Amino acid sequence: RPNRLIVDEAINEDNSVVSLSQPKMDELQLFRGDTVLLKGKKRREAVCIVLSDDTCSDEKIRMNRVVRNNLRVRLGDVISIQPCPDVKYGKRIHVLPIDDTVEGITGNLFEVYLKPYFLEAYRPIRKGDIFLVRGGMRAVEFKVVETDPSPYCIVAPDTVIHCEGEPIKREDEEESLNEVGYDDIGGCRKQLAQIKEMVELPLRHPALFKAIGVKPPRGILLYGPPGTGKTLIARAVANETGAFFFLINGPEIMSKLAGES
Amino acid sequence: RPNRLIVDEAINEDNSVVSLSQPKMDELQLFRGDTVLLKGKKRREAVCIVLSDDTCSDEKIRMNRVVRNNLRVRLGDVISIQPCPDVKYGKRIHVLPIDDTVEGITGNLFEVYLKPYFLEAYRPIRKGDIFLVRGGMRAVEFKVVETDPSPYCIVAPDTVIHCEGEPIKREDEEESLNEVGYDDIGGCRKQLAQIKEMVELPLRHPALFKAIGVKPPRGILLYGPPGTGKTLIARAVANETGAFFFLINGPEIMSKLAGES
Amino acid sequence: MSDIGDWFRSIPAITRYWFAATVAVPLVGKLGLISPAYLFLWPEAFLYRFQIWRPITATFYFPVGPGTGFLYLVNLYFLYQYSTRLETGAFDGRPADYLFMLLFNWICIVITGLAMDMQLLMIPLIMSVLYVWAQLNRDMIVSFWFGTRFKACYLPWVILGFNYIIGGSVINELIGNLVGHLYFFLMFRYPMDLGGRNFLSTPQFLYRWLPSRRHNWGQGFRLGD
Amino acid sequence: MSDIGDWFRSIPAITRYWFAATVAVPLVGKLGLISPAYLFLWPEAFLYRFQIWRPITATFYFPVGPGTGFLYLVNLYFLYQYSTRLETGAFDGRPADYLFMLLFNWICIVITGLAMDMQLLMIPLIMSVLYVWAQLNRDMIVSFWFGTRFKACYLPWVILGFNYIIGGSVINELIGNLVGHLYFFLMFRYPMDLGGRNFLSTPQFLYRWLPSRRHNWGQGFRLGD
Ligand SMILES: Nc1ncnc2c1ncn2[C@@H]1O[C@H](COP(=O)(O)OP(=O)(O)O)[C@@H](O)[C@H]1O
Repeated sequence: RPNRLIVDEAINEDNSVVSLSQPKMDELQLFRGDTVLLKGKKRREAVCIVLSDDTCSDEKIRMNRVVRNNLRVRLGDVISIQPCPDVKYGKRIHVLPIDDTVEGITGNLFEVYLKPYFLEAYRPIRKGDIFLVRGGMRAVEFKVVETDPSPYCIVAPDTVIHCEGEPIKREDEEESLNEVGYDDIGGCRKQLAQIKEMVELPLRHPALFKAIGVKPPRGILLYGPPGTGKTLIARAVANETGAFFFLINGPEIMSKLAGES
Repeated sequence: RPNRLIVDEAINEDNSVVSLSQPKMDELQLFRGDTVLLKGKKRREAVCIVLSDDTCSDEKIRMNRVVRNNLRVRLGDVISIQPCPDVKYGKRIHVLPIDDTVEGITGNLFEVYLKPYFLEAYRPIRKGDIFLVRGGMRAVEFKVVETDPSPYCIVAPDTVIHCEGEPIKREDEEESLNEVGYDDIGGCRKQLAQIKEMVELPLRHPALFKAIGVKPPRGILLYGPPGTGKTLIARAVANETGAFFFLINGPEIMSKLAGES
Repeated sequence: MSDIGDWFRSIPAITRYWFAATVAVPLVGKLGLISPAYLFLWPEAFLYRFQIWRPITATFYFPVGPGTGFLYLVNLYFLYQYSTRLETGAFDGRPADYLFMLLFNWICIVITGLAMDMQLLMIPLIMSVLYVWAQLNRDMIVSFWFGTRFKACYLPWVILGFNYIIGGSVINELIGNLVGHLYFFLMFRYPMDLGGRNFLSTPQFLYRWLPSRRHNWGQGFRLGD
Repeated sequence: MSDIGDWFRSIPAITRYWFAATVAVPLVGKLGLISPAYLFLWPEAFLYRFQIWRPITATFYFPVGPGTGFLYLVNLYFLYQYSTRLETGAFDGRPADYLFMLLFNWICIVITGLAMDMQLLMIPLIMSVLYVWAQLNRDMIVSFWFGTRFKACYLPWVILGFNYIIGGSVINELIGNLVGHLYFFLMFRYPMDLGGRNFLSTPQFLYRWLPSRRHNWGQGFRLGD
């Protein structure tokens, strides 16, 4: 698997660049100015542009702090890189400022920061990303909440942007689908062990399990006293193995409207 | 014409053996270990090895599912048998694996399956046959597309077997060997015998039953604990006798919508 | 209940001023109030004489007689039933755009009809509108009557064949499909897979003539180079 | 996803090209790029002057109008749906024999059309190929969407009745059946009746252009013991 790659510090400070060694780009058949998808932990995705670098080792990827925050990784970790040549030119985006960066600015952000940054830049961005802009005296932090088309886009001169709105906070609700894992579970050692034993294989490697020809489990009933936190168990398992946990509540399904439930 | 016989289930699980009663062998001058030719419906022909069995009656011929499928006949039908000691040792045989069994194997097929099955077996083969080989966790099925000499030949130690090529698609005649038959039911001999008794005539020879003028049974209630294999029994009966099995589910019919159920 | 008034009011603005027009012009021709000979878009007289009234009026008329009314009826039905869909989605928040594209289509079709010797005009424009809708709503599923499961981006070709086999006159649908495809390149596909600069910008005087909606994300600006 | 492209590509090359030409030529003829009067195979014009322009095109051309749409549709349907069926059987690995047969039938039909007065030599070739397919697939229970128990080797006469009641020009389809019968007698029944050398021998030029596809043994391993 020539996709796992260790990380390293960056030389250039551009947000949307990664430094690659020449043999690696030869092996993966990537050319300069193209777009690739970077996937890591916590189901975090990013888009970047491949750049050349002789100094960097073949197994090492040179990459800066903002991408590391976006991917929720650290130094010495592993990141997967995949090609993405179907990147789609965007039409309209909505960008908002973070709460603790616009204290005492009281100005138009379109021309001071956004226009100098996005001119002839061709910077691809994805929904939910956090990026920094250096200007006069403050490092303004911005969040992308929507893009057309979603989630992949490229900033172009003939695009319309909207940055008018209240300064949004940092996370608010982005912790339920986040770091919560095995470290936030107590008093369930045996049951968690059994669940991990009977669920790890059919979710991590589905193709091999299909190839073998053995029926996977189709239903599990976690029964016990209320308030023990079973939904947190399921959320932790889904967020750890890697899935699309989709919660369905009882009462809201019941009383929607007569026969439309 | 003392050659017409009626087929019946077999006890030996080998794919190239047929069980006979000794009086028929004496009458037909057939010795143990001889190779005989079988002709059936749709001008399909096969080759088999004759083995003596006391249990089977004179008028009945025992054969497993693969030979019956090759002859395109069902249980209780009539076939033709002749001797043919003029079989010559083969030179080379080209075999291919049917596509809808080999999904995700990625390996050398000749050593794993064909060599153990064909070793010291002297199995006679004919062009266009289908034979099933048990393996690791699957049951592969192979088709012979070319032989030399044609059509009768014997697999010998001095033989060059070619098994490389694009997998063959389905013949579109069905006869999928992955379905359920009388060999996939155990521990229900008496009830299966009763059902096979009183379902046979109304589904095999409707014209004779109508001519006689006798009321056939119209309903059967299979009752027992859940998970004891009733749907499997019904499917096996339908696939063996030959019918248009149509399954109606309780919950599907019940809650479709209000009145149009 | 005056269903006529309520139904007319429920019709969106632009189509309300188009539909009625194309069902009012033929009457004048059929009742003989105005001579139909002045309503056939003669190209040579248009080139030589002024004949300014020819293009605006010749695109709204179709003689109806013994058995030619069925095509008119089905064309009008498709026009209404798909122009409502075209206004309610896609071109929804841009009333000027739904009008600018119509004028662009009309200019192109009158140019190519002056080049050719075609008489009538509405059918190719209807085909262009239908095609520009169909190319935008791919991967759907619809059926006319006979339980057929044609997916999308085929219906213009299907009705092309329907008109072709049952009768004739095939040029005046190809000439509309080509114009629709050209508009689709010049509006959506070209400055979206290569990055070329926009060549179709709606003038601001249309916006001052007809106001736009209030966008969900406040108001936006164009970057440029 | 291009369903039409994949469907076209799954078609065999011989019949894909035949179908493509048979569909393309009438559209060009009706479109007005060339006058239809230039492709009719006039016997006297070909007899007196050379006129190599119109011995071949009349086979691939058909002046479709609002009288014969159904006939054209059913003819192309049968052509498409039986050419592939003939390809699967018989000439399954010998396309050169298929080209030999089609060229023989076309030459015979053009000669007999030179003798007779028929102008559109498209139906007889389809009738001949359908007749030969029916005669080479005898005793087979054929049934279309509503056919109950229709027997083989009778479909040519059923389509004879269908074409005679719908339209006319019965001479062309009779002569097509005649040439089909002649080829069938001289190709397969001749060696088993007289035992002489096959007068219908394909020259090596087609083998050079279209070599027959033989078996591919590949590489194998000796079983041993
Ligand atoms: N001889 C047998 N007797 C009973 N069950 C069997 C037998 N062979 C296989 N089975 C199992 O029975 C299952 C089918 O049971 P099913 O007929 O659905 O039960 P129920 O009739 O209660 O719905 C299959 O998954 C199969 O693994």
